[PDB]
Amino acid sequence: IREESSYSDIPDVKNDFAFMLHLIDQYDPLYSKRFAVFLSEVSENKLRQLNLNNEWTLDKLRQRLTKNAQDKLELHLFMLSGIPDTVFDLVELEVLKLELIPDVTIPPSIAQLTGLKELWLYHTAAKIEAPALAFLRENLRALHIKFTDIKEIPLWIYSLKTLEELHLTGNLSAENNRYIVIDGLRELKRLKVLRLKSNLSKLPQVVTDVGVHLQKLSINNEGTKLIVLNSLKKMVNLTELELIRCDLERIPHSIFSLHNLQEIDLKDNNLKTIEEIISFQHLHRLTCLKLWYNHIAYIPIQIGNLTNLERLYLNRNKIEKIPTQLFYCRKLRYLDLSHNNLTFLPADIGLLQNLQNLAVTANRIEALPPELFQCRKLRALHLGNNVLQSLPSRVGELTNLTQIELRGNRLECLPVELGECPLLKRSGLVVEEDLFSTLPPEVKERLWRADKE
Amino acid sequence: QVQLVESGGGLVQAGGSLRLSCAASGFPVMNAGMYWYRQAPGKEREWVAAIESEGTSTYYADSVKGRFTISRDNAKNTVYLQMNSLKPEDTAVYYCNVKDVGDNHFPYDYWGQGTQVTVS
Amino acid sequence: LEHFVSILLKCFDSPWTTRALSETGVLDKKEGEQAKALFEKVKKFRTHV
Amino acid sequence: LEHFVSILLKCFDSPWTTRALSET
Amino acid sequence: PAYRILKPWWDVFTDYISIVMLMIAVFGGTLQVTQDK
Repeated sequence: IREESSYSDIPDVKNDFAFMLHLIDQYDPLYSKRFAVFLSEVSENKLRQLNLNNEWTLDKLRQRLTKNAQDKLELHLFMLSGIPDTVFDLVELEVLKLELIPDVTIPPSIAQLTGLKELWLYHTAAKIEAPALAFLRENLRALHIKFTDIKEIPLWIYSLKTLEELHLTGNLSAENNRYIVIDGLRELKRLKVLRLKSNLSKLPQVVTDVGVHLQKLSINNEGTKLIVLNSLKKMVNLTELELIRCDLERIPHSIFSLHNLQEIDLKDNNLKTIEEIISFQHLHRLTCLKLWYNHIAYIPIQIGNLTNLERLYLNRNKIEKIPTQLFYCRKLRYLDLSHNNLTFLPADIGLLQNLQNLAVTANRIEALPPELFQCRKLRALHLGNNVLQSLPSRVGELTNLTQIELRGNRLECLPVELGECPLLKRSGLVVEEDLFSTLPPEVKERLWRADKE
Repeated sequence: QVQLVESGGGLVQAGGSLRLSCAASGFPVMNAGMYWYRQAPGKEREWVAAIESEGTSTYYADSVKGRFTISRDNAKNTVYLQMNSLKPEDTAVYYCNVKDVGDNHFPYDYWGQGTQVTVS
Repeated sequence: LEHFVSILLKCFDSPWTTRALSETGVLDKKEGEQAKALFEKVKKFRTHV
Repeated sequence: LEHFVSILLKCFDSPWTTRALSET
Repeated sequence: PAYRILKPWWDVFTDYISIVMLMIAVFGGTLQVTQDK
């Protein structure tokens, strides 16, 4: 049978079971041949695949289709023995997520899918045939893979010439090499987003070279030390520079030359001083300077020099006071300084009529300036765990305000004027139930009437 | 078939120049990324030279910056690597490598046999 | 002997054996479940005998 | 005796006994 | 009734030889009982 059925994975039969097989063969080999198909792992795997296809019908997967963060159809396969053949009939699928699928082979039937753009290989080593690999080389945008060993990553990852986003969340640090595993990353000329997470010690030379055409570089070392040493000066078109948990301990000196940057995030880098805003003046297009989850004693005066700030983030820091020069920036919209040792906000905040979202959570803010409420373009204000004794009645003049939070405050009075707003619902204004009763009910009943839809 | 074969192996004392080469079978060299790696006894493979596909741009490791010269010759369908008075500490076994040629089958990366160059 | 004969006759009259030998177009769910149960039965018989 | 024999025969070739043994 | 699959040709031959030997045993026995003078 092994020389005829081409199934060499039929183990030899031991004593007390080879004897009866020999007797049956002495009767006729037909029974032995028909029985041997239940001793081969290949037939067992084929039966598993067929039962998976029959059990996971097209309708069940279609109903299981979900929408991801980017608002597109996504299918999640977790711990399945394989990919059902009915899955590759979902031409409307756009993202295919595979997690903990053993010995997965991507069949040529993936070409039947046309809207597929992202492939998620979570701890799955996928082996792909030529017709399917050509389709992936032509019709795959992003590739997310998680792994523990360098060898269990696909070897055809560098063959995806149309790839745009690459997400590595493994451990690329091999044995005494400068990340030779990804030395083929230079092949990808269409790469736009890189999402390395391997606890980098020295930034790979291949990544520094390939970043000359990279848009969003996001790195996470989980607090592992990373040294730059004039590595980003080669890039000229980088816009996002997330370096969350990279243990830089300081803002790198090579980030100044990246004038094209617009988003910078250095969360959990254990920074000490951010006086480098004076050197940051090169970046005229910077609008999303993020530095939260860090430890900075105070905000330097050089923030006011930059006037293009729109997304300012210093949350979960220990900053005792806000210098008045920071308020010079007239285009802040997503300013959030939460979980900070603040005592009060200067009245210069009221000159920022362009503010949309503000978070002053976990701040010892006794009161707010009436000049702050004079702006009319506010959208959301999160105020959690703040020592507030009263709320000014002038907030009722806010019409564009969509939502506010007063949870954790030591409040006992809510102005009646707060209920006069064109846009006001239960979801937007959530406060303590006892404090909710201090307003007259004739407006609450009308609000509840319109809360349906 | 697809395979790489290189030559030029020979023990050369410090003070001269050695001209390496390669030979690609089954695929054009212009539409492919060619790499040069080095191997040493008791040491893991280290990247040396890379020439990019679709634009022919050279890439060197920080250890070998500004000393080697790599070129692609489509007439012979080969890649030429030339050093400049290589040090005895650079004595190693050089490996050719091209990954993900236009043909996409199970072997995605192809390596040469390997040539040992000795400097003392 | 009777266990071996029962297993051999179950594997002999299994339609999945016919399909496997004819491999060289839809299958019933119950047939696949029975084939999986027969595979498990053969494994238990082999480890017992 | 006959009830025990019938019950034992049912339990021996029951379709769920194989599943229970495979789970172990 | 599926017991014949475990009986090879030699077992069937021995069964038939045993049947013939039993027949000659019965013949000799009835001869030695009825007429052994």
